[PDB]
Amino acid sequence: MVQNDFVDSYDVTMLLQDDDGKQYYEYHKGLSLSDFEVLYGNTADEIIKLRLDKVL
Amino acid sequence: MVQNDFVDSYDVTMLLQDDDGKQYYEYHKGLSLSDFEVLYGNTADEIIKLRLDKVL
Repeated sequence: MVQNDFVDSYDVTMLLQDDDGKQYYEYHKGLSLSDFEVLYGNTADEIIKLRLDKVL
Repeated sequence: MVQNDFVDSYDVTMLLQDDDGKQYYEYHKGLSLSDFEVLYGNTADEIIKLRLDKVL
């Protein structure tokens, strides 16, 4: 995504696992380190991947 | 045996910015989610990216 539209505040990409073991990816951008701490604390599940990126 | 080639526990890969205005890495294989909280809490600098990845 272009660095003129994806760009406000940090990006958080996370990947977790489900009952079929087939996994679920999502990204969460235009937020901050405190909002990353929400997703990290909300997880309570099979963690597979996690990323954060202070945009631009 | 400790991480020979990623192979132990959680891969953690952070990136923070120096006063020179460029990034430096914090690669840490063989961690856990509690050790990630230590790394994220103790490194304390201008964080630009991070990753966590459960072992292969």
